[PDB]
Amino acid sequence: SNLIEVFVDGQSVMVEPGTTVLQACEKVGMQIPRFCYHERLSVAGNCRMCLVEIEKAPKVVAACAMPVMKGWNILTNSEKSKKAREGVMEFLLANHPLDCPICDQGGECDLQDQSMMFGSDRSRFLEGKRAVEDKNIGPLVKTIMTRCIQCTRCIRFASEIAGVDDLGTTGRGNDMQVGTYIEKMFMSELSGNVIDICPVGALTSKPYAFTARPWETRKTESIDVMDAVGSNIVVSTRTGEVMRILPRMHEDINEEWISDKTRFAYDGLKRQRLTEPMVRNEKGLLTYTSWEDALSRVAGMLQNFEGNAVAAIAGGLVDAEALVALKDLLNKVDSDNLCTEEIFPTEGAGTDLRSNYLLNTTIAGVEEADVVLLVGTNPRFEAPLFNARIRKSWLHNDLKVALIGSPVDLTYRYDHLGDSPKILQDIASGRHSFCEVLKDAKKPMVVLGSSALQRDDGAAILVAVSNMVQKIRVTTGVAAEWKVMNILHRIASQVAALDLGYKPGVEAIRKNPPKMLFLLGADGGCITRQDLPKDCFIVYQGHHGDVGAPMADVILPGAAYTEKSATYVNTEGRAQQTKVAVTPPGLAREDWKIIRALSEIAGITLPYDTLDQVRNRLEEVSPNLVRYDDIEETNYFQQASELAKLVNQEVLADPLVPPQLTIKDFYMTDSISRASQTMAKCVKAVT
Amino acid sequence: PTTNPPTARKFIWTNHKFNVSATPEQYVPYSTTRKKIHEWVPPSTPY
Amino acid sequence: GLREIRVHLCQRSPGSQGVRDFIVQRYVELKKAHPNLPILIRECSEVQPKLWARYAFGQEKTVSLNNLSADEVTRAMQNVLS
Amino acid sequence: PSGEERCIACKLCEAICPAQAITIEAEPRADGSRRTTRYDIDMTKCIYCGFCQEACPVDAIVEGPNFEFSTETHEELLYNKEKLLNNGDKWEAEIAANIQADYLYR
Amino acid sequence: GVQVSPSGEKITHTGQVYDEKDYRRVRFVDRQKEVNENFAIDLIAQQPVNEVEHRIIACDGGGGALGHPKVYINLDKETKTGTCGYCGLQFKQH
Amino acid sequence: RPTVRPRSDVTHKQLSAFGEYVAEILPKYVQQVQVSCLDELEICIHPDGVIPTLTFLRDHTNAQFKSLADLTAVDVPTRQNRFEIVYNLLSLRFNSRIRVKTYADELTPIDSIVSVHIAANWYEREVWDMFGVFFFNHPDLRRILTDYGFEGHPFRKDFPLTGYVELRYDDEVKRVVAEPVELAQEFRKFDLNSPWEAFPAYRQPP
Amino acid sequence: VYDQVEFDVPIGSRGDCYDRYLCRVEEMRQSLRIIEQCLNKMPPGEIKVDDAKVSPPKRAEMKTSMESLIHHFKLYT
Amino acid sequence: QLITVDEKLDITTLTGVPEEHIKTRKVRIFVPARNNMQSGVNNTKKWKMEFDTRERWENPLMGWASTADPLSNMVLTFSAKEDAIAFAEKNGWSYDVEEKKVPKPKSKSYGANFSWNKRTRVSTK
Amino acid sequence: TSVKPIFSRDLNEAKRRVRELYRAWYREVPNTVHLMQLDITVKQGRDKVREMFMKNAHVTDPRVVDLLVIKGKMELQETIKVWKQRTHVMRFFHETETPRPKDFLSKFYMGHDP
Ligand code: SF4
Ligand code: SF4
Ligand code: SF4
Ligand code: SF4
Ligand code: FES
Ligand SMILES: [Zn+2]
Repeated sequence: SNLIEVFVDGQSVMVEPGTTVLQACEKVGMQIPRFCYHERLSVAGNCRMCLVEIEKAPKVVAACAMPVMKGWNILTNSEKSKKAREGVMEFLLANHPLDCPICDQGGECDLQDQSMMFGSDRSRFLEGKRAVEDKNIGPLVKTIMTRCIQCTRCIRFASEIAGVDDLGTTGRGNDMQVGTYIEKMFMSELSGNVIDICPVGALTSKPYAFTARPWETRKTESIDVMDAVGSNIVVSTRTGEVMRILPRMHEDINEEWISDKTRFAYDGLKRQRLTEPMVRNEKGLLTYTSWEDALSRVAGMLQNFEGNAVAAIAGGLVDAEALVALKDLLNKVDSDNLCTEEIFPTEGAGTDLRSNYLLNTTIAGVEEADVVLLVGTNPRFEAPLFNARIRKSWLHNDLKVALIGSPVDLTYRYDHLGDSPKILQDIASGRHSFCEVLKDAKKPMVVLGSSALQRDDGAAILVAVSNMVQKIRVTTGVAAEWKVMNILHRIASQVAALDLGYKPGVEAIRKNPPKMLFLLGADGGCITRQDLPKDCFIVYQGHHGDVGAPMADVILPGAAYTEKSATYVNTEGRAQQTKVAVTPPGLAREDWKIIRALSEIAGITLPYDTLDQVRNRLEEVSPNLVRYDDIEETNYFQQASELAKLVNQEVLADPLVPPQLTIKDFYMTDSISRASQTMAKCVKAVT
Repeated sequence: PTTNPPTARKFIWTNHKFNVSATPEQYVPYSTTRKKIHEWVPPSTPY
Repeated sequence: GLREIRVHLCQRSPGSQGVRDFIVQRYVELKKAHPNLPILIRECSEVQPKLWARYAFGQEKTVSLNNLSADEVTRAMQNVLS
Repeated sequence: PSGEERCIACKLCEAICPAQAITIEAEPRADGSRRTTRYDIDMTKCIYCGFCQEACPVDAIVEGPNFEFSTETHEELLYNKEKLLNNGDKWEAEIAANIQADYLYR
Repeated sequence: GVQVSPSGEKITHTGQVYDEKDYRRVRFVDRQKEVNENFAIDLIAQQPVNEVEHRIIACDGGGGALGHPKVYINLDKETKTGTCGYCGLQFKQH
Repeated sequence: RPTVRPRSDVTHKQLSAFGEYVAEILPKYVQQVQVSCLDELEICIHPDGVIPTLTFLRDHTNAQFKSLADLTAVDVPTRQNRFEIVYNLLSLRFNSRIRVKTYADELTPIDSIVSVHIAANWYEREVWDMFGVFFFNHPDLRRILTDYGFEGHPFRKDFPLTGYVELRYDDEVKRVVAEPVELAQEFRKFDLNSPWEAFPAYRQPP
Repeated sequence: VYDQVEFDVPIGSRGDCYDRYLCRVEEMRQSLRIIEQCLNKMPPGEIKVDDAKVSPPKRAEMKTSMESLIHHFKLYT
Repeated sequence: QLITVDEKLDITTLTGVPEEHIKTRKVRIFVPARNNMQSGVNNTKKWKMEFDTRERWENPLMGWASTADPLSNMVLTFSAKEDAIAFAEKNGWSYDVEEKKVPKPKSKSYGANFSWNKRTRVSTK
Repeated sequence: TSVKPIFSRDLNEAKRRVRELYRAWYREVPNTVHLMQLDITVKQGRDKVREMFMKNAHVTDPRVVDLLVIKGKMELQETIKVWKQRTHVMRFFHETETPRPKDFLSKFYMGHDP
């Protein structure tokens, strides 16, 4: 079936046409050396290290670029291939600096490992080396450019993924070098992957500078919480401290990339931390005390309260275990005002159909889509990897993309319609020049972010979008396996709260104000003491003290995501779990343990003693939160829209601007990014 | 030394010290690395 | 004092055919009738359909809907709601 | 000779030390250099094998000549950057000469 | 140079001091705190800048061996000096 | 060449011929005969052929494998029969050495050979103490290297390096009590294995 | 290289402590017989296989050549 | 001479390991992710079993890293998930399992960087 | 499935070997507190034997039972022949350590003990 029979050291292989020698060797299991090649970048033939031998051929070919012809036999451990590798390594190390004991790319150096395996053991180069002027291209990336082996991975990454076109090669010959002809700074939402991609220590991370070496690190596998994507990540510790953060290949979410924020905000887990239970004094001051005192006092004030007077608010970065425990407690107390700091329409079917408030099209479905429509979002700064997949499609499979909202600097070119929502009804009717596109285009997609729903005009725009989705589905033919409507959050705990049955907003708290608040990770400032009685007993649970902790009565320190096993959920319903890397500092504990012990003290002893039991509770409440890595299809948008069509609420005139316009705002969006004294350097540098 | 003297370098001890295993000027170990985790301190005025 | 209903079901299985029929037939009517009630539709893979109904002060019940038809499922739904 | 230290915090000594006796912790110094904040050796773990001065690419850590350093507590044998630097300043007039003698054999 | 803290403790070449409220100061009672008084960060600053008539210069620290690996430094940026990552010395282009 | 090791094929020939010899005499109790690059002969067998094969090799006129150089065990926890057992044997009439291997697990013991070689009286006790492998028809079988109350088999791959308990003298009871293990410097786990293949000749297929 | 040097092996006759004592003594003597030859026949040349992927390189080569330094690093880590 | 015992296998009472470390634990079976620093894949070929991490605090005397869990540096290597899980069951540990995240096959075309009509055209060679 | 046995065919014969071993222990116990001047009472010793026996009651495999019998016999040898000592025998009672409280709260309050 259009396949070809190829030979690798004699063994036969079936390969598709256009496939390369390197790829065939990999399909067999063999692995060709590399310096300039990377699956996710364009192909170049610079390093000359992938050179192998073809039976009945005088010249060695490049495995990265030569598509495999039928009948070829490839000799990988042949004298010619090995001599080619030896010569190429000789040349590479001719002018390299002897900086291996200073080079933070020391125990991770592909050049080291390949010199040891495929290279010789001594030098015949008795001449003088060269040296290069070191650039300065940002506060995150350190540049020692006398180590560049001119592979172009940085240039290609920038031009293709990050859409920057500001790195390049100025000069020619050995006098050539890489970088910007000027003192420009390279500050993107993705700047920081050039570090992992540079095979050598020419580009390094200034934060991680000199702090450790690879063979010291213990590596745990976890996920991000900064955004709602769930980027798979590696946390590398040393003697109980978090040293850095790395990506981890998940080709259906992030595919080897992660964001500047979630790779350089690990410093915020070391500042303004809550270490001890705290309580209000008689002078109103906050003072340290013990778990017994704090929990007993909270339970005492709980035994004299119920119904609407008790309320719970949850912010971002909170775990589904803590959410389900707080619910299973405030429900035995009969206060069902459990709320989020982020909003989703309560009208219509609201949180009653999982087909809503999701990326029904798998994050990987952008690679099959044809038209994409964005409503009130800067995905370049909220869920940047979504924009990354969008650009990957825009590059490979000629994607059409349009944006309804403010003029923004997407990393790619896009069609602009207007900053007002009424274009939604305009389209649905047909008085628009975009119906022409939607009509000839199959497999369309329409995605809307929570930043527009945070408005007061939150549900009207969503219902307009739903009606437009129906009209598109009936005009341009599409099956019921292709999904069209999508919702995108900035928050990692939202989907979990909504699948556990929370009220997506604060309207209930503003309606029936409480007298006893449980606020958990709510360092936003939406609620404050200008909205409550003069005697509201408030318990702040969290891992930083930024906004909600000072205006507190009792404070219970908790554990961050690098310090607990906990489930989070991304915009597409993919449940993922962290893994403990560093136990919490001091008296800090796990939130579900805290709430369980609190209930035990009060007299409401919960049935959850272990994490497996809490997970079985999550299973009973919603059985998807334990099928990790697996998404679950949904088929009830017809009913969702049937209902939502009966919701009268008029849109307003003011446009729908995104809160994150410039990279200056991508940083400092959560308490960890406010605590990080590196995000501040980046902000300052930008300004 | 008289014929083959050492290399005159500063930061070399002029006065030699003998074993101090129990004298009051002995060696006491400690950690040279600063504090890692900085805690949160709230203000000294309520609400 | 009912406070919540949550249906847990499957797809591409016989056990959940009646529940899918119920969802397509009478769910919008139920919502418009009692709009302020939280009805949590939750589907997964290889489960046995259940209807967990939660009352006021921290209690709830359940009933297997496996191999049940849409009319029987509506019967059980109205039983619970009543 | 300038007086600047030699250890660049490369950790080869810590990685080769059979008894896992060397603990190191480094940082970038205010003058922008690779230098340690913490360098501890446990003499109740050292087997005195020399691998550390075989590995040091700068001749910064050396197993000197002295053998008369017994003590009365187990806590005076847990060395640190300060004690080791003091020993260096103390014995350099001899370590340097012995290294000048032997460095042509290694 | 060792400059003392409120508590009366000498500071090290890496800014270590037991907080006045710290119980770990006991080990120093009837005893001392071993500290080195020769700070490399200052002793190297006391050294002068070398000058060369070549835009590229090799450093080894002194003896071929007994020094450090030969590294090559660039001197095209007259704004600042060219520092060695091993020895700390710094050079200029004249 | 001056940096590579010489390579004589006469020994490879002799030992392959003797492998065929031994295997066709004992087609039963035999499997996986192999002679390696460095000219050493291994014979793998079934746990029911220990005494037969050892006796044959010791007494047979062509073999005279009298000396039991060593007895050993080896833990590979990824195979159902995880405890490889190795007898290294020596013959002086021929100036030759051989390796006889079998397999075992927990609950699946081996037959003792003190009847054949009496040196094993202590090697088998050592195996039982270290890897936890029983032997049938051993007069005395008891802790030899470990303490008297030690509970565990520490040369396995799942037993931790530092152990589970720790000893110290307590003045209250005036004895050397045991307690859980609390170290002041956790042993550091250096991850060294490289990502780049070093020997293609052993490249497993996918 | 023991195959290049001469020495006798003392054997006993009765298997007793006295015979073993005499054997160890004559072994201490054959050791001198071997040492005379080793000294007289000491050859010149290198001392460790010049395969820097097994045995580290010298320090001057380490401090002047890239490959030697890489090999030192990898061998000692 | 053969017997039939079909009941599940357990050696917990022979391992000598105690209750605290045989029931209060959680084991993880996985394939170590590739270090995005390097492009070698000779480390993503054998399954590995590790444990949950525990307290790792600071010594007051010297500042070292102290522990009480003796299974923090315990890592086991297997050639098959089935063998890993059998071993875990045998010993008596509650285990989580992860799947082998294999990369996708990719279409590469050096000619795509010079097209006359597409966007894959590259601006720097 | 089918297996090869060790020193038994069924749990009945295994249990009767176990009961013989218990006879031996129970009978010998006092001679230990006599020979080596232990403080504990024979009642405490016998309760400890019972506890250490019932600790392995769920066991079902004749082989897993025969091996435990073997090891108990090894211990009884080490004990009747005075190779163990007061220390090794008193290493059963744990007189110098408090146990992890079997209370979610007593754990939470001090540490992360789950
Ligand atoms: S990149 Fe760094 S570690 Fe690798 S060879 Fe160059 S200097 Fe050495
Ligand atoms: S800086 Fe790094 S990634 Fe960029 S061309 Fe040079 S070696 Fe390649
Ligand atoms: S001499 Fe001592 S400190 Fe140096 S490597 Fe050997 S054991 Fe470690
Ligand atoms: S003492 Fe030497 S080997 Fe050890 S870290 Fe410092 S420079 Fe490296
Ligand atoms: S990988 Fe082929 S030339 Fe670089
Ligand atoms: Zn220098």
